Amino acid sequence: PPEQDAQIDRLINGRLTTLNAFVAQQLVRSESAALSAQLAKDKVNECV
Amino acid sequence: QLLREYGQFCSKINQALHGANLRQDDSVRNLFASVKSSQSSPIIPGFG
Amino acid sequence: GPASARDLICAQYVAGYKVLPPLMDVNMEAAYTSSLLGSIAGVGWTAGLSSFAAIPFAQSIFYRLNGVGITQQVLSENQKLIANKFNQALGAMQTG
Amino acid sequence: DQLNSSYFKLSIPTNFSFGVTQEYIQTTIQKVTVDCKQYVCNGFQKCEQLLREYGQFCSKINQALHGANLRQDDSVRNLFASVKSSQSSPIIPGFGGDFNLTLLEPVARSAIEDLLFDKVTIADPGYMQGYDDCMQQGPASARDLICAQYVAGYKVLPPLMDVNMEAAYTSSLLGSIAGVGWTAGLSSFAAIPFAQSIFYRLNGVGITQQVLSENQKLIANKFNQALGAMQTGFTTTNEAFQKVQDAVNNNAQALSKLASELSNTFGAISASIGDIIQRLDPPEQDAQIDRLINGRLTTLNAFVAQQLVRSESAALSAQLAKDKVNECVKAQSKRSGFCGQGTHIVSFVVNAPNGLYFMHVGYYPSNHIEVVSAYGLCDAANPTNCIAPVNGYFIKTEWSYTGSSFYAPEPITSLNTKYVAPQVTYQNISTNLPPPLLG
Amino acid sequence: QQRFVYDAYQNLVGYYSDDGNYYCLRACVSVPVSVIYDKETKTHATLFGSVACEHIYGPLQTPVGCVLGLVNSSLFVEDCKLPLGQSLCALPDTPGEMRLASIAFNHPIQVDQLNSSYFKLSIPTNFSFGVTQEYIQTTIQKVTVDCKQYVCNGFQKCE
Amino acid sequence: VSKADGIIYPQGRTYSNITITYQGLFPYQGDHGDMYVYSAGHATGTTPQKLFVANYSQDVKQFANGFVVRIGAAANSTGTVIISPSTSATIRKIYPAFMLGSSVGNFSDGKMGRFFNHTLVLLPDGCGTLLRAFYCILEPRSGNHCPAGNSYTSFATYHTPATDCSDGNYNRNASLNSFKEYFNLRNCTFMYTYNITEDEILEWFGITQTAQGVHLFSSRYVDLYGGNMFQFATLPVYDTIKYYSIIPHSIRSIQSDRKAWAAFYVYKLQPLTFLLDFSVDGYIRRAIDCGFNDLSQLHCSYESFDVESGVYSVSSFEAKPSGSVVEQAE
Amino acid sequence: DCGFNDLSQLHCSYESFDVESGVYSVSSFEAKPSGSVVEQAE
Repeated sequence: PPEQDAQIDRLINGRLTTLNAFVAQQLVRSESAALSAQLAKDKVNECV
Repeated sequence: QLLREYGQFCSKINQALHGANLRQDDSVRNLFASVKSSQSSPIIPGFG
Repeated sequence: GPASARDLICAQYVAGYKVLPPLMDVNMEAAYTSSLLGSIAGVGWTAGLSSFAAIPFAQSIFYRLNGVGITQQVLSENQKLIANKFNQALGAMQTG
Repeated sequence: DQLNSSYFKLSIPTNFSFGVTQEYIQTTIQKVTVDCKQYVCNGFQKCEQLLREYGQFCSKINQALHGANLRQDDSVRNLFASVKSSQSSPIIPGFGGDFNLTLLEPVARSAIEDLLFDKVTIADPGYMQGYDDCMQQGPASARDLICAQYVAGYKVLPPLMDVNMEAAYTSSLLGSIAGVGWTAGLSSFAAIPFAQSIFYRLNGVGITQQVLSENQKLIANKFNQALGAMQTGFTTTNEAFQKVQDAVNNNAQALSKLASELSNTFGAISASIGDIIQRLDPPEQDAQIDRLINGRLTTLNAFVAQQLVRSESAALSAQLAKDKVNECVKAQSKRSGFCGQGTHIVSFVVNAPNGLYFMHVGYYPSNHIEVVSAYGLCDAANPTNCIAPVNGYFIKTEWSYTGSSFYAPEPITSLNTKYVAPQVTYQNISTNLPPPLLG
Repeated sequence: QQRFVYDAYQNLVGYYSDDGNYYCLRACVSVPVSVIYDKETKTHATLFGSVACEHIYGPLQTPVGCVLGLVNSSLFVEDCKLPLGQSLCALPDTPGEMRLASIAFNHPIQVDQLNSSYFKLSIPTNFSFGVTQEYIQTTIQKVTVDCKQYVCNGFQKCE
Repeated sequence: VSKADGIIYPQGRTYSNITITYQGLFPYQGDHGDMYVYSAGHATGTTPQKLFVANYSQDVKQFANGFVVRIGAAANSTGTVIISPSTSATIRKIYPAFMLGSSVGNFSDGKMGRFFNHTLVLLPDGCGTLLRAFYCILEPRSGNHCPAGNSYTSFATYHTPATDCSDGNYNRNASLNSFKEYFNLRNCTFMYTYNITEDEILEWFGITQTAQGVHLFSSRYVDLYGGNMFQFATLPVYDTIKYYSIIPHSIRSIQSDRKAWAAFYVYKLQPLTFLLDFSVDGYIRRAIDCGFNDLSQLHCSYESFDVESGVYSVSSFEAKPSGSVVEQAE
Repeated sequence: DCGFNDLSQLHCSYESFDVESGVYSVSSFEAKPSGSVVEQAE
């Protein structure tokens, strides 16, 4: 169990970092999409 | 058990992803309301 | 079984993550765009959104061309020519 | 339905309503500076020695946080300079005449501005004596962020401009709103009643002057009703009020993270380094100290990165707020949906905890009816002589003039018509002729 | 019976003494220190955030916090050399001590509305031309990094 | 869990006016558990005769991580005596008897319930005035109606209310003497007596095994009204106990004095994450068990019993393999 | 085989034999020592 914990911790640290990175990536993408959606609303009123 | 010693990382991951997804839903509703027009002419074959 | 080898959708289920559906269905979104197209023909008659005038799309295009600066007499003489050029541009867009 | 004829069907409202659209823009974020030496090492020399081997992490953290905070100050100064108006009319009780502006009147913050701050839940900053207050009264709230900041050593800096100065900027803007939107350019300011400015804006949307004079009192009552609804507007349902609460919550979440991370073991035997020293021999204790340092380093770098991203977002949002103030508050906006929904009439700006709160009054059409209309009218005797309606439509009733925004038949006159070249679509009249065509 | 009382953060916020008198426990609180420095003066002013000067010319009590060795300017300047937060600014004496100068709200020209059909108009009799300079960053330097060389320094065992 | 039933306060520290998730041995939410009830022995007129009880001793349950017991749940309620349907008496709080053994011994008749080597026995004594805990090797007596003896349906500890519980004279060891007939006590390691005040109020008893020793928790000692269990006794038992058998108790009430006895419910303890609500006093009155359902998982994830209306993702249910799969070389 | 040529290195890095037209950076060529210098007074 102590020996297995260090290797399990390496998997846990990588997976926790990956999940945190995925949440951060989704947050940045969602923020970009929301700003782009506001631009689309302006374009529809201005040109369409 | 090892993750619990670090903290409730799993609970935080689920809540953050749900919040971004709800934000995306709010953006879609706002954009579609802007595109919608109060008065429109029915589309017919040979329109234009 | 997976639709394609190394299918991303199947990979999500094995990991346990799920992709949520969009807020609005395709048919509702299509209805919004269809209503917008009907509004486009008569929306640009005068300033303000309070009143909507139902006019032909061709009549609106001629008014827009008068606004850019083409004279009304030229528009009347080239009515068919203007329509043909617009149709050619849309055909290029289809193969665009 | 489109008509297969020279005549075209027109849908025009016979009733009008005034509604206020509430918008919140976040121009600022709470400025946070973290003491790396206290947070990462808990004032322990051994941790500082290990941190030095990694590098001067503490020096980098302090400089980066200062830079974001100075950038926030620069953004606030630019935004307020843009909002300020060169010429303004002094605010007086009963401002706006029949229209009631008492809610927007400074009480000094306005009544709507004071109410918004009261409705939002904000922990007291206590900048003058917070350190003493936390010790004497204990935590203000359970898990109080302000008391936690002192224990951690991180401090939240005060904003670039005090509340009274910010209130003065909004008060001057409110006074200048009627005068600025009367002519193109900011060079000349005209002191005019707010009611007179509103009537000119309504004439611009397309309501006829005769209708405005007949419905003067009715227009004032409808505007007052919309402002009264705005006073009761703040609620859980209101999206703009919720956005203000969310901005306060986001600042609160960042402060909470620093305190929670200190507690996290990060694989160390004890959260407290001093407890580790008592619990374990020094070489074994050093490894536990290193685990705490690595987690604290990750948290401090992540917090600085989070503050940088938030500061960048606030600066872009502040530029949007400056554009909105000039486009809607300082002039009626032709653009649709940039300010209020429907046809924008006037906008008002009041300060918000992390930005500016924008309220836009809009004209909403109702009771639409369909009437036959003509693109233009030409004399049958003279084909060349023709007229086209200006900001209006020609409607059968024979031909009368109606304002585009409101449906009212009125006699056709030279003032409401423009001479135009003859078109096939334009109708030819051999009966009664309108006066511009009576040539 | 438990004796040790802990908050949600898990910090020790209460303890029961052997005598049985409960004592709230607050970790020693650090006093925040910030430095206001002007390069031309080559002199600095020590600033403490949110701290009553009772814990620190002598110090000056201000709404922002406690500033050591500070003399109030007692004057209002629209320009601010060093922002202290709120309506405050540090203003170098130029060297002497920095002054605590309150930022001054510039007042717009006031035109009085007339209760008459005639309306007062403020119109300029003189004109001037000024140039506003703006910079927009259209592009950034493009950087490509060889990961293998940077991470392993060209060592096979690292690869 | 919302009623704080079966909840044991953490020994290490107290939390005041806060809500946080804590990991501890806790009973499952909505768990009926195992119910054991004690009934008066058969009696004719004023003379008690043959004992009447179910075969709780024959039944053996794994000790596992330990168990929490609800005491006097039906106490002070209208009831009918279990032995006689016609006879009805007000329910009276009674105290459970527990026998815990590391290994299961075999009886001379081969019946279950014997425990090999030292056996930890918790026995209510003096009509519940005191609780006696001892770790002792148990020898079946060869007498008739004893486990070694033939024709014994079960071994049941017994007491007489008329004599043992008399206000003038209380016999503390009377229950112990009855236990001595059923099982001989050989080389008992220790003898511990803890006095429990007689009451009809609901009580909770929990027993768990830890490296330091077995721990006994009673709600009455610190928070009787709360029902939160607080450790009152420590047992120096260093041998893990794998099996526990309830000792049936038969009360020698006279036919006229037969009374209904409150049933005691035993709930197994398993490590669980419990969201905990702490009052200003710091005692727990409300909690959520995440394992019971998805709504409970949502409350544990957010860490709030009451949450704003929304659709929130929670941990997905995961399939578990029925059995391991093994192949062969050829 | 990435070692033979830079185009091969690009195919190995991308992990696709066929790739769309583009300019792609690859591991830089590394100068390799042909000698050892040991200025040591021992």
